[PDB]
Formats: sequence, structure tokens, C-alpha cells
Amino acid sequence: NAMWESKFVKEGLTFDDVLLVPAKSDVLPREVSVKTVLSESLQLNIPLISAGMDTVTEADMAIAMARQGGLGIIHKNMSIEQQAEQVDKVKRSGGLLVGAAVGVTADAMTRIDALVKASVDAIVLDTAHGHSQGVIDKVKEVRAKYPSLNIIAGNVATAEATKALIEAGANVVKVGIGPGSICTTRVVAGVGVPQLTAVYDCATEARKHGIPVIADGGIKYSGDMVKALAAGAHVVMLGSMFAGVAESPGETEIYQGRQFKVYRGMGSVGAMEKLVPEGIEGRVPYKGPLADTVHQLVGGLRAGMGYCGAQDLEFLRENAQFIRMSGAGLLESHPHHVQITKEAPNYS
Amino acid sequence: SNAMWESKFVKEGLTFDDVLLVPAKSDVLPREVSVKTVLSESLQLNIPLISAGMDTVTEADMAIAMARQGGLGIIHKNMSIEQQAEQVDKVKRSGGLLVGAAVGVTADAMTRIDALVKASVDAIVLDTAHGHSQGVIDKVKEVRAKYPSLNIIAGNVATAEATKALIEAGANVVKVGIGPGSICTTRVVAGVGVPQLTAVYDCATEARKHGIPVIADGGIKYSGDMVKALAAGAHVVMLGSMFAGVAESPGETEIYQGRQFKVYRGMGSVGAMEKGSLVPEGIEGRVPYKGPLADTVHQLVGGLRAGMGYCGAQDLEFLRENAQFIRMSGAGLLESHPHHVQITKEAPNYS
Amino acid sequence: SNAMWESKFVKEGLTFDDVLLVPAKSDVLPREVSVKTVLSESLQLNIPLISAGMDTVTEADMAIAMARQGGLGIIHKNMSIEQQAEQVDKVKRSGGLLVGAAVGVTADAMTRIDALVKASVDAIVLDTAHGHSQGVIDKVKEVRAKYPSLNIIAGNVATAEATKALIEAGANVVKVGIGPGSICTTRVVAGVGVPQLTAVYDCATEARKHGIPVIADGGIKYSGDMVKALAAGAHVVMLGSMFAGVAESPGETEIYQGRQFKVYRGMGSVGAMEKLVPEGIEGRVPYKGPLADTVHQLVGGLRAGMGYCGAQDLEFLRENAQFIRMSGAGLLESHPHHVQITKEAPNYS
Amino acid sequence: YFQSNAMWESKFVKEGLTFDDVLLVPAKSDVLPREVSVKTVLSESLQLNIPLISAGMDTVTEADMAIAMARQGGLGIIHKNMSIEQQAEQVDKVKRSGGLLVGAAVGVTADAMTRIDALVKASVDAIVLDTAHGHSQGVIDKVKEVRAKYPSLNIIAGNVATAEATKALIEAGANVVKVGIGPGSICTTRVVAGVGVPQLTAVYDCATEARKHGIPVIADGGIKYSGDMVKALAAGAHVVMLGSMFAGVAESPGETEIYQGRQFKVYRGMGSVGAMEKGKLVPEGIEGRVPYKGPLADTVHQLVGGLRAGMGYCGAQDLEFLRENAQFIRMSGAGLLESHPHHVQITKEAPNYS
Ligand SMILES: C/C(=N\O)c1cccc(C(C)(C)NC(=O)Nc2ccc(Br)cc2)c1
Ligand SMILES: C/C(=N\O)c1cccc(C(C)(C)NC(=O)Nc2ccc(Br)cc2)c1
Ligand SMILES: C/C(=N\O)c1cccc(C(C)(C)NC(=O)Nc2ccc(Br)cc2)c1
Ligand SMILES: C/C(=N\O)c1cccc(C(C)(C)NC(=O)Nc2ccc(Br)cc2)c1
Ligand SMILES: O=c1[nH]cnc2c1ncn2[C@@H]1O[C@H](COP(=O)(O)O)[C@@H](O)[C@H]1O
Ligand SMILES: O=c1[nH]cnc2c1ncn2[C@@H]1O[C@H](COP(=O)(O)O)[C@@H](O)[C@H]1O
Ligand SMILES: O=c1[nH]cnc2c1ncn2[C@@H]1O[C@H](COP(=O)(O)O)[C@@H](O)[C@H]1O
Ligand SMILES: O=c1[nH]cnc2c1ncn2[C@@H]1O[C@H](COP(=O)(O)O)[C@@H](O)[C@H]1O
Repeated sequence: NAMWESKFVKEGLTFDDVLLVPAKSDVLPREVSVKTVLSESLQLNIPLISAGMDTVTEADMAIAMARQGGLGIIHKNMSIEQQAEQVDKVKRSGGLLVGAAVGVTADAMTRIDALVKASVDAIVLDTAHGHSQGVIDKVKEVRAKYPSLNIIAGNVATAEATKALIEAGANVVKVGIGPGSICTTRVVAGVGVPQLTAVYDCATEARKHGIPVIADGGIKYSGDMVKALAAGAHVVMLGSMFAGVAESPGETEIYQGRQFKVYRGMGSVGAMEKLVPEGIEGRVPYKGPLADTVHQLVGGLRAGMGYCGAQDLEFLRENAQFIRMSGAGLLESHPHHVQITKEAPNYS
Repeated sequence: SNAMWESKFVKEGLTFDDVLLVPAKSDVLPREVSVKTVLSESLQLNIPLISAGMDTVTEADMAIAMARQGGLGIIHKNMSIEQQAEQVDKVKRSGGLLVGAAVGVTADAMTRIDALVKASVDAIVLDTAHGHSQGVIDKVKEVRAKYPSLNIIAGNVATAEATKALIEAGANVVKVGIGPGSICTTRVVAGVGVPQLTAVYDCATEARKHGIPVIADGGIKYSGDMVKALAAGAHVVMLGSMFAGVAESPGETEIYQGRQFKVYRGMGSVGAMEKGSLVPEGIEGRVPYKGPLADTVHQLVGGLRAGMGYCGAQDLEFLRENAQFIRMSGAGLLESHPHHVQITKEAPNYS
Repeated sequence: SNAMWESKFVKEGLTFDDVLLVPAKSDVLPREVSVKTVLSESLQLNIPLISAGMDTVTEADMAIAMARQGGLGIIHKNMSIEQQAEQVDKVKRSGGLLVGAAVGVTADAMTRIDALVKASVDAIVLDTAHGHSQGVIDKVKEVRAKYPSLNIIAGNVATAEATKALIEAGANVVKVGIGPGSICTTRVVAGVGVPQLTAVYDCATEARKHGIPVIADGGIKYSGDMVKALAAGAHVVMLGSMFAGVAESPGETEIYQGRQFKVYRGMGSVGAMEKLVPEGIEGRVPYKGPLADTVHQLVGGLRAGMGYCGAQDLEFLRENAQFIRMSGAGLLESHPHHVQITKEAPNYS
Repeated sequence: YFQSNAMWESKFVKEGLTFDDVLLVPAKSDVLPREVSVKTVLSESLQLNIPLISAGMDTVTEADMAIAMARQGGLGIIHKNMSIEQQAEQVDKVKRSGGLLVGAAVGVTADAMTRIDALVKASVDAIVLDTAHGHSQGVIDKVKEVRAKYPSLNIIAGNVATAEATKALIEAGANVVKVGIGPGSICTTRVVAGVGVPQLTAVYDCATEARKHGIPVIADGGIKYSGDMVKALAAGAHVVMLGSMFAGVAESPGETEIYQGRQFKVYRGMGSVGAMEKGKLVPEGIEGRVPYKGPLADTVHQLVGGLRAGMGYCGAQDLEFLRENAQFIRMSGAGLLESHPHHVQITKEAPNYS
């Protein structure tokens, strides 16, 4: 009866539940290191990865990304020959880093070969439920065939799942079940773990095997990134904040005089039609080139590490302290009792 | 004698939107999982869904469509004894379909049950505002005495003491939910309730000890809430709202707010009481038209299969016994719905 | 010491919307329950409702209507002494009806009270912002010393210590509520309050020990809040907002965007007061028609409340009802949701 | 159990509270509001007759605000978004208007000493060493550098939200510590940088540290109503600093624009794009507008009125009593809802509400 009595024990935290407490600082925002190492083959100058979705990352996005010091993951919602071409395309553009997503399917190894042939630096085996036997067995197969290949497996939300995938041979683990802006998983399936807690629990375990974790989803301001990083993540992955960018796939859609870009979940009827969906379709404001959005994110990270007296991303993960707050805390934490006049480059 | 007074405020209650089901090790796919449940020795559903015995939800056409999706429908009692019998008769003739009927706690109650059973009703539901009553308990005994083979679903209850009381009265199944209803105002007019997830849980806890199943009834807005109700301990769930905008439900379509809509109302609302015949405990409204019951039920189950997939649950018994929740704040709720993106299309299972 | 410093944030407060009443075994139906209540040997009420002693809620006509429904009106003090004395007189010579009058702590308090006792007032209500004031305590004492029989309702307090203090000065009834009122801005303008549910309970905890009934005053937006207040230990509740749109309330009906409305305002707002800054605002509520249709919906909900708790009477309810606590999500589930509302119900707007 | 894993497993332990979370608990009172004392001592040479400082923002304080505040018994901080000689002129302008107290902000920069020199020459009564992060090595280094050169100068340093941080500035020479990272109405620090401590707790944790040394603290940011000020003082602050409640009064800088029939003034953060441009950047504030409130004397009379009310509610005769004794009760979001006007359509403006 022990499981029957534990159903409602666990409590979970999300980004907007917390604040990073300022700490003794000696280091200024321009001075801090934002470098990060996923592995031997995989080093990033900025801890950003653009999501593997048909409205977020194709060749042009992955390249603009890699030249910012970050990383692109080509979505798998295309042919095999096509993804391999675009992966090779990013590689011929200055010999820089590139990712490709593969689903746990029958044609998975066929896709992976063609991808390793095009010289991917990391494949991402993405699935709804990374804590699954099929997902384990696949990572085992792939680890067997390509012992040299960076393997990103997700998604997971628990310690148990983080361990299952590490042991199967995945060297980077991906955290997030249901925090995405376009995600309906928690609504339609009732399943999830608040992202902060899920980064924190998966990192605690992953820390032991010296394995890094990517916070995926739920990030809507630069300060969310800081929180996710400080809660244990090595790197964050973004969808919505990148979808509005000129280099992202999909052509600009006009709306109320303004310019927008389509942004849909890979699990939406829209993405799949090209069945019970776990995602929706919509649009985000046109934002400009990747370059200014990148600027605002990193600068936020830079100011947070400054506040936290963290010289590198390591010191931040291992030293940053949070403070929990109520919903009224959240109200104070955003602008309040003033009517906004101008748009800020980092706020709505 | 101070114990009762010092304890007025010790209990805490959780609901659907306070929690999330935690993903567990899975070796099963949504399609591989089984959603069948056994409610008793004569009542078995292929999907854990029951359409509410309300006058804007279930009549003969609703029950027939329900039974065909693998579920069940409860024919409401806002009609004549005779007419309700015909409706049960009608459902029965269309392929040996299952069907339930609602009966109130009155003096006409035995007379009404006599007809529904001669009509071959597969279960009766004694629905009341306060299922923890002598009036209810004595009526459940009275029926169980007369009809010892009859599937009795009794309610509504929100407590373990109450669930135990109706089981020892002879109830096969216990219906859980005081005040959780979408059209319901009980908690506002009378102050009384238990948050649904906790009510299902405390009750499932008692019903288990005796081998009795509970029915989660009310407060389900999306399919994820169904998984939560089942995972909390309910064998089966009862939906009003999610079903009222279906083609097979009674009533006609009307255009409102620029599209098609159906009338949805509470049985304790001023409207519904006029037809049937105290201070009202429900309101009258309308919900969007959704077309055939089939497409709705396909999303319902589809979400259920997805959840159980995430929970490594090959069947509903596993999900009841094993699923773990994690409590979350209001901010957790916001992360759990689509956010910070403008939606351009009604998704089949969202808004 | 350093005790006061470290305990600044220890306490926790709950309000009507924090909580639900748990359904209990019930032998009884709504129509069979008793809603009578006894404030004191002199004052007994057929229904647990007093109307607020404000200049836009209760004058003679309200007080008379209340009494006739089995409740009680408090005639506010925003008039002259001769005006309030004849207001009482009118209510009394209108069938031998119970009536109450407001008095504040000040110089001519005794003269007004003198005039009120002469006119046969049943209960004097010592309305002040801070019942736990030294000046309030001194005044309750003087009135008790002069009128050993007279019912004294003294308010307002939010703490067990204040309640204890009023009871010892001679108060027969204590009125509980700092800040929860619909028209009130005390909490906002002065940072000061206690959540009404915790307040009623805390004071009831102290008052029960001396057998003194408390009034849960302000904060009631629906029928169930009243069930909650009584179940938290109040003997009776006092309403202003729920009663302000009633036909027998002072104030003529005003037209605004076509719909009938009535003026409703705090007694500490600018208009009512005409040295200190306002602690109230001035507003408007829809017309509701006769008091009786409003009372019937109120008692109706109370009765359904009592039937769900298995309470034959209000003493059972006070001593036995159990609450359960919930988050914001639970309150969202507690109100009707995910449905367009078509028409108004007579008890939910 | 190790040294390495201490910080890791304390990450989520702390709890923060803010104004909207709590309520002051009424206590026995023998004192009427008009009898209480709102006088407050920040240091031997800096006594305020009312507990209110006009924040040092370009949309808030300049000579006219500073003058008007002082004549009410408060203080104004001339902002630094202007030249050195200009800022000293503003100071002299206030000092040559009846020897009114004035303070003036200075950041941590090479010219800081040049500026400080110029302000002291103008008889400034306090320098506010104002920075985004009070707990920075530079800020401590500056306080020390200034204290050394000006042993009698009043040095108000900010901004911090922790006892650890508050101890550093005190040990470095600040007479008065300013509290608040993120609570500001025009602030986005918490959104863009993720960082902050809820202001009520922040005021409390710092006051706890500071009172051991006999040092006052300033609640800076987050006050929307007079009641919030009272919570802030009762949480341990000697005095509050206000932006948005002062931003839209006659004496504040800015023209009177009008939209939809009503009067407004611009109010922007100092970390906003607008404020920076005056002297790509990654802002930590936003620009907007607030209602025109009219002459300062009205906002101030309402403010001090709320305070006296709450002190009477708390049986406080002076602010020291309130700091030492005031108790809070914690509430939820249904309580905050009950704590505002509800279920009535408000038909006119209370001078102190909305
Ligand atoms: C990213 C994502 N979910 O998080 C996604 C992507 C495409 C399709 C889908 C669909 C087909 C809608 N959902 C699933 O495949 N859900 C699912 C759920 C549980 C298990 Br086990 C296996 C799959 C989901
Ligand atoms: C509450 C409810 N369903 O949950 C319902 C349904 C129809 C009519 C009613 C009416 C008759 C308006 N209300 C009640 O019967 N309320 C009620 C409440 C407690 C007790 Br005991 C007996 C009756 C209620
Ligand atoms: C809050 C309230 N009734 O509940 C009320 C009523 C009338 C006037 C007032 C006024 C005079 C505006 N406020 C106060 O008198 N506040 C107050 C505060 C503390 C003390 Br001690 C004495 C009075 C308040
Ligand atoms: C936050 C604030 N005042 O409270 C303010 C004002 C002006 C400029 C700024 C800018 C330049 C945008 N931000 C910073 O200076 N941020 C910052 C953050 C951390 C550290 Br360490 C040093 C500086 C901030
Ligand atoms: O349709 C889907 N359903 C659920 N999750 C999705 C879907 N499509 C993408 N995601 C996840 O959502 C992430 C982006 O979340 P966002 O940055 O919060 O917009 C992606 O990286 C995926 O992990
Ligand atoms: O008017 C009434 N008052 C309170 N609850 C009601 C009333 N009518 C029906 N219900 C309950 O609400 C359930 C439907 O809830 P829904 O699925 O949220 O629409 C029904 O199955 C009944 O249990
Ligand atoms: O203006 C005032 N400021 C604060 N509270 C008031 C004021 N005037 C009346 N009250 C209280 O508010 C109660 C009515 O609150 P309501 O029933 O929620 O409308 C009255 O009975 C008084 O106790
Ligand atoms: O640009 C900004 N970003 C963050 N905080 C600011 C900024 N400008 C001023 N502040 C702070 O916010 C306070 C004013 O907050 P308010 O009274 O809530 O408007 C000031 O006294 C500063 O401490």
C-alpha cells in the first residue's frame, strides 16, 4: 500500500515560482564566461540550442546559430536524403557544429547512417517519452554501432529516466515533458513535471555520471534561461524565442499590419499532416535576425551570473541559490501599476 | 470536548489543476494499452466513460451512441416513468447495447425502478445532492432487498465515511463528486465541497477495502483530467460538459457568438427544475457544438492512451495502483497550458 | 528581547474562498433545519442576518423589513441624535420589532445612547474602526455601568485578545471584522487586517469560553460565505453589500446605462464622512427589488449548507462542521467554469 | 554530505514573502493616529520628519521635487542622469531654498570621486551610492574609498537584498543601506536576469543584519499603496523610497501629456533604453506613463495618513515601536482579493485608492 499512499507526496517548482538570490559578486557582466562543454566533440561558446522543429531549425537557422556560438538541430519532418543534405550544408559553411533529430522508428538506423555520412556532430533521438523500452534499446543499438557519436536522448523528467538513458549510452540527456509554449501534453494526457524541478532532479542524477543535461521548453524570458542553467542544466533549448527569427524556416505571415511567423508543435495536426495531437498551431511576432535575439538572451545570462557572482557556468550550477515565492511574488517580479509605452528589446 | 473544534481547518484538498501525473518507465505504447474495466459481474465497459444523466446530455440517441463507442449512457429522470422506460427499451433493441437510467430518492422511486428493470435496465443510478443521507441509504437498502441482482450506482458522495455508508447499504458502485461540476454552483450557494481529485482519492481508498469501484463525476474539462481522475483511483468517469455539444445529445443546435452551440444546464438550475416538477444549485448555459460523439470519444480515449503510455500502464488497474502525481502551483498550471503564443486553430483536443 | 522580532511572519490566515465545508452524514433535509439564533436573553432572531449600520444600507424601512423577515437592522449614526432616536421609535411602534442603533466612541456618545435607550433600542452597536482601542474599552465599561441590562454589541476586532478585552469590559456580543468589507480600503490604505475566516474563528475561540456570541461582519459575497462564517463559529452574520441593492434600503434607485442601480459606500469614504484619510470607497450595486427575495435565497443556501453538514441547528454547525483547504485551482473548480452563462440565477451573479 | 554538495541541495530551501502576501495584525492601542510620531532618525546629521524619500530617477527627482519633499519633512535624491556641474547646481538650488536637506545619486565609475567632490562642495547631505548590485566588489571598494576621504559624509549604499550583502556595506562604511533588487514598478531585472528577493523578506533579512550595527535600512521599490509603506516600515525599514507614487506629481520632472481625457507623466526605469540613451544595450527597465496626481502635498498627505492609521491600528506611538513589535499574518491570493474593494462598481476616485 506504499505506492497508494505516495500518490500526492511530490511537489514541483516552475521558473515563475522562483528567483535567484543575489550573492557576493566580484565579476562584471562583460567579464563572465558563457562557454560550455557538452563533451569531447561538442563545445559551445553560448549555451543555446535551437529546437528541432519545422518552424524553428533548418539549414539557415543552424548556421546562423553555429556562428553565434550555439547549435542547431535539423528537424526530422522531411526525407532522409534531404536532412543529410542540409546537415552537410551547415558543415560546408565554415566547418561548424550541427545537429539532426531522429525518431525512434524502424528507419532510424537508415537515417542515422546518412546523417553520420554527412558528418553530424550530434544526433538527437527525440520522443515523447524517453523513459521507454524502445527508446532505451535504440540508444543501445546506436551506441553499439557508432561509439564515437554524441547521443542526445530525451525527453525525460525524472532521476530514474535520466539514469536509464545514461546507462543505455546517451552522453547528453534532454529534460522536459510538457513545458513547451505550443505543448498540450499536460492538458491532453495529464502527464508532466514542472520544468525547474525536472531540470533539478535530472541533473542531480546526471551529475553523478558526469553527464550534462539540456533544459528543453518552457523558457520565455532570458531570466528563465538563467534559472534553468542555475538549476543544473548545461545548455538550454528554445522554440518560441527563436521561431520569430528571419533565419527560421517558414515565410513571414501578415497579421494586423504586423509581420508574424508560424510556430507549431511537432505534435500538432499541422506538423503531422504533412490522430490525437499533443500540440497546437499559431504564430509569433517577426523578431529580426537571430543576432539581436541572441544578444538579448546572452546579456540576460551575463547580468544574472553577475548578480550571482558566477564567473563561469560551472560556478553558477554548483553555487546558485533560489528563493521560492508566491503568485503575488510573481506579480511584483513583473512590471506593475504602470502603463507601458515602448517595447523593450527583451520584454514582450 | 474540544476535538471537533480544533480540527475545523486541518484537512487539505487537491484538484485536477493542482497536479500532474509523473512519467514512469514504460514498455507499452498507447495503442497496446487496454482501457476496458469491470464495474461488476454484469456491467463491463470497453472505455471508462459514462455520459451524465442530465436533460441536455443523455437520452436514447446519446445512450445508443455511447454504448457503441464502448461506453455507457445514463438516461436522465426529467421525464415520465413511462417515457424513460421506452428510452431504455429503445436502446436495448438496437443491438443488445448496455444502458443506464437515473432515479431520484422519492416515493415514486420504487415504482420507477420497477419499470426500468422490466425494460431491462443494466444499471440504475440513485443520483442525489447528498448521497450521505438516511433517505439515500434507506432507499439503497430498499432497492437491494427487492432487486438483489440489480447494479446500483449510488451518490453523490465526497467522503470515505459516506462511501462506506452506501457500500454497506448495498451499492455496487459509488459516485464521487459534490460541487465539482462545470454548471454547478453548490460550493457558492452552500459553501460545501471537496476538491474532486481528493474526493475521488479518499473515496477510492475506502471503496478498495471492499472491492467496490468509484465513478469520478464532474469537473473534467480536458482529457488529461480524465487520466488524473482514473489514476487517482476511479474506475470510471462521468462527463457532462465534454458531451453536451455532441450531435447525439438532446436539443437542437443554435448559432451564438458567431458559431454553432448547444444548450447545457444543471439539473439543479431554475430551468431544469421547472421541467422536472428549494434554492437553485446550478446554472443554465451553452457549450460549442462538436459534431458526432465519435470524434470527441476518439480524443478522450486517445489522451487516455497517451497518458497510460507515459505511465507505463498496460491497463487501468496498473494506473490506479501505481501512478504518482506531483503537486504544482498556479504558475505550474500556466506552464501546463500553451502560453506566450497566439493560437491560430482550434485543436481537436484543445479549446 | 528578540521574540517579537522573530515572530513577525509566523501567523497564517484563511478567507472564505480558501476553504470548503465537508459533507457529513445527514438525517435532515433543508426544509427541516432550524436557523434560529440567540444573541442574548433579550435578543433572539428567527434568521441569522443583521443588516449593516451604514447610511446606504439601513434606516427605519430596512430595519423594519429585516425584523419582519426574522432578522435585525442596525440604524446607522450618520444623522442627528433626535433623528436616530425617532428612527428607533418608528421601528418599535411598528409591531414590537427588534432594532439596533450605531454609536461611536466620542463625547456625546452617552447622550445619543441615553436618547436611544429612552426610545427603546434593543441593542446598541458601538461601531469603531478599532474595537481593541483603550478608548473603546473604557466606553463599553461606562455604558455597562449605567445600563446593566442593555445589549452591547462592540466591534470591531480580529483577534482573540481584543475579543477577550471587549467581553471583560461588559460586551454581550462581539463584532468581528477588520478590513474584509466590499467597499473597504483599510487593508490597502493602512496595511492592516486579518483574513475574515481566521478572524471569526480566532475570536470565536476566545468568545466561546465565556459563552459570548460573535458576529461575522463584512466579506460575504455569496450564500456559502455565510454558511462558512457561521460554521467558523459566528452566531450570526452582518451584511451591507448583499443588502444594499434591496428596495427597502435608503437611497432612491439611480439609472446608469439603462439598468436600475443603488448607491453603496463605506462609512469611511469621502462622501459618507462629509482630519483622517478615507478607508472606504463610493460605489454602486444593481437593484434587486424587495428584501424578501434576497433573504429567501440567502437562508435557502444556508439551509442547503446545513443539510450537507448534517446539522439540525446552528449550534451543531458551529461545533461540528469541518472545513477543507484548497488552492486557487480549487476555487476555479468551485465556481462554474468552461461554459457560457445564458441567464442569471437568483443566487449567483 | 560534503562541502561540494551543500550549495547544491540548498538551492530551493529559502522562502520569499512580499507586501501582497501579508497583512498587519491589529493590536491593542491607546494611541490615536493624529498623536503618533512619524519622525525618523537616519543618522546624527540626517533626521526626517516623515519616512519618505523621493527616488533618484530622471522622471522623479530634480531640484523642484527635492525642494518640495524636504519642505514636507522628507528627502529627495537628485538623479545622476546629467552632468556633474548640473547635478551640483541642482543641489545648491535646493540648499539655497531654506537650507533643505538634499541627497544625490552616484554610480560606481572612475569619475565617481570627481562627482562626489562636486556634490560635497555644494553641501549635499547624503550621497546615494546607487548600483544594480550593491554586493559587488566595486561597490564595497567605493564605499571605503569615499568614507576614507569623507569621514562625516552620510553614505547611503545600495542595492542589496541579503544580510550577507548588508553586512559588507556596513563594514565598509555605509551609514544607511538601501534594500531592493527587482521590486520596482518599472523594473525587469527579475524577468531578464532571473534575479531578485521578494521585497518584504528582503527588507526583513537586511533589517535583521543592520539593526545589530545600529544601521537603518531603506525599503526601495514595490510600494503601490500607502499600506505597502506601512508593511515596509513594520518589516524593519526606517524609511521608504518611492518611484511610481511620486512620478506623476506636479513637482516631478516632465510635461503634462493627456490621453483619453486624463492627465499623465512619463515614468521610466533608469535601466530602460530611454534612460540610458540620455547618457545594443540590455535594459533592466521599461518606459511608460502614470496618472498626473497634482501637487505633491496631496500624495504626501494621503501617504502619511495611511501610516498614522496603521500605527494606530498597531498601537504604535513612534516608528521604533512599530518596527520592533508589529506582527504580520500571511494570506493567500483569495485573501488579497478580499483585501481590496470587490463586487461593487466604484463610481469615483478615492484620493488614496486607484
Ligand atoms: C514532441 C512530441 N511530444 O512531446 C510529439 C511529437 C510528434 C508527435 C507526437 C504525438 C504523435 C502527438 N504524440 C505521441 O507520440 N505521444 C506519445 C505518448 C506516449 C508514448 Br509511450 C509515445 C508517444 C508528439
Ligand atoms: C446538488 C445537485 N446535484 O449535485 C442538485 C441537483 C438537482 C436539484 C438540486 C436541488 C433540489 C436544487 N438542490 C438540492 O436538492 N439541494 C440539497 C442539498 C442538501 C440536501 Br440534504 C438536500 C438537497 C440539487
Ligand atoms: C474602517 C472603518 N470602519 O470599519 C471606518 C469607519 C469610519 C471611519 C473610518 C476612518 C475614520 C476613516 N478611519 C479610521 O478611523 N481609522 C482609524 C485607524 C486607527 C484608529 Br486607533 C482609529 C481610527 C474608518
Ligand atoms: C537595475 C538598475 N537599477 O536598479 C539599472 C539601472 C541602470 C542601468 C542598468 C543596467 C546597465 C541595464 N544593468 C546593470 O548594470 N546590470 C548589472 C547586473 C549585475 C552586475 Br554585478 C552589474 C550590473 C541597471
Ligand atoms: O507538439 C509538440 N507537443 C509537445 N511538445 C512539443 C511539441 N513540439 C515541440 N515540443 C517541445 O517543445 C519545445 C519547445 O518549447 P518552447 O521553447 O517552450 O517553445 C521543443 O524543443 C520540444 O521539446
Ligand atoms: O445543477 C446541478 N447542480 C450541481 N451539480 C450538478 C447539477 N446538475 C448536474 N450536476 C453534476 O455535474 C456533473 C457534470 O459535470 P461536468 O462534466 O463538469 O459538466 C453531473 O454528472 C452531476 O454530477
Ligand atoms: O468605509 C469603511 N471602511 C472599511 N470598512 C467599512 C466601512 N464602512 C463599513 N465597513 C464595514 O463593512 C461591512 C460591510 O461589508 P460587506 O458586507 O462586504 O459589504 C460593514 O458592516 C462594516 O463593518
Ligand atoms: O531601470 C530600472 N530597473 C530596475 N530598477 C529600477 C530601475 N530604475 C529605478 N529602479 C529602482 O526602482 C525604484 C522605484 O520603484 P517603484 O517605486 O516601485 O517605481 C527605484 O528607487 C530604484 O531602486
